[PDB]
Amino acid sequence: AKNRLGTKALNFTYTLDSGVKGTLYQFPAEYTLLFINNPGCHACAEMIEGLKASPVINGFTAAKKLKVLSIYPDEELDEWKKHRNDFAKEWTNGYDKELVIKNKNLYDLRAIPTLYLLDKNKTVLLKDATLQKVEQYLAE
Repeated sequence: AKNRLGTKALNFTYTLDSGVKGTLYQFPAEYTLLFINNPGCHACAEMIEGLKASPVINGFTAAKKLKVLSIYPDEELDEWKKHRNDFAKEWTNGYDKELVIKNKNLYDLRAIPTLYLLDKNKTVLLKDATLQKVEQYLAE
């Protein structure tokens, strides 16, 4: 259902810098914050900084309830490899090796960077949310 609220987000395979493979559906977390990024941009840098600074998100990450899964869906692997240490080490930072998200239109990429907040089953709690909307939801 194209990642609409209250439906299961679409699965995909990510590859880490180490070459390890995993999927969204295999990723364990009470809350997954899916962060679709192309770190070749200014809005992305500020979203990284915002996620690192956020009191609310930091409380949830420290309590082991929320995990950030960053996913790069585009072709510039060398540049992603260039920007990979921009991400917090604690986050799970991967790329879409096969370009499945793009080629199968699994997620709307027009306005990257984009956040989805997912529950333990990968049901969409927030679709294409701002950081402040994620904070508001979690502070409830």
